[PDB]
Amino acid sequence: RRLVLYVAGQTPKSLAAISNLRRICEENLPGQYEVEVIDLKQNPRLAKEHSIVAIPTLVRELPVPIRKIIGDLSDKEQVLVNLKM
Amino acid sequence: RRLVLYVAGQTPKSLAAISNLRRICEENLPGQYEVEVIDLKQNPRLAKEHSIVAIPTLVRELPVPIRKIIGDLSDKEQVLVNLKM
Amino acid sequence: DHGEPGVFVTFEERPEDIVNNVASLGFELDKLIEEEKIAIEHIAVDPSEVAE
Amino acid sequence: IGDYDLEGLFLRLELAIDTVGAKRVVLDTIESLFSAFSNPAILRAEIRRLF
Repeated sequence: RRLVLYVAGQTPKSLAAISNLRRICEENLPGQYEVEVIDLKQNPRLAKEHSIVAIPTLVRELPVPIRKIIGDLSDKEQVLVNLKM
Repeated sequence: RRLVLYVAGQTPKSLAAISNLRRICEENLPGQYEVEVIDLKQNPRLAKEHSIVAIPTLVRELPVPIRKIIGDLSDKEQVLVNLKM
Repeated sequence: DHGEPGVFVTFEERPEDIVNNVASLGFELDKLIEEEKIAIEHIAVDPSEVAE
Repeated sequence: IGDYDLEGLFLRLELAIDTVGAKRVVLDTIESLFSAFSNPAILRAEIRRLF
């Protein structure tokens, strides 16, 4: 149960992304998985290592098949459905 | 928390724009940001300095990335969502 | 040649490009603007920060 | 979901440029970039910013 959130800088998109992640994770459901936030600007290399293109990105690696979600996570219901199991 | 509203003359569009700005700012929310209204006709130069094309315009400069809204601000909900944070 | 001031309103190319294009032909747009006989207006609009 | 910027493209390209001290750049098959993402306006703005 691990989730990674790739963002770049104190951007409105990334800030809203992490805030919305907080909201969906807490109000919608319990703490089933642990979140880790990585800001790409300091480590551009990690962007290549994880093959990231469009900010912001939310990637789950718990299941064998990877799954990514691109954007700021504005739609709570869609984010929850994409992250539900 | 600064907002600028560029208009031209006692035009119905600009008057309705400032009136609607008053309405959304007051009834919808508190005074989180301060508004300044500039009429372009007296200073056409300022139009070039701020790179303004279509009247009326509502520009926010508080966040690092600029954001503009073009029109008379007829849709209260859309204006508030565009100016919400 | 006929003493008529000019204005060049460009919607895509920047003033640097506009001047450089004719720099080779022998005209001096830098001098003609430096004297204001031709005024260049780069009227560019970016839709990214535009909501209608 | 929401709006995205091709920020990783810029970060990786900058990293490569600084690594190699590059002065010349080649962009091959930029049509796949459009074919991948769905929103056309975002891609248009992003590569206009890239150029």
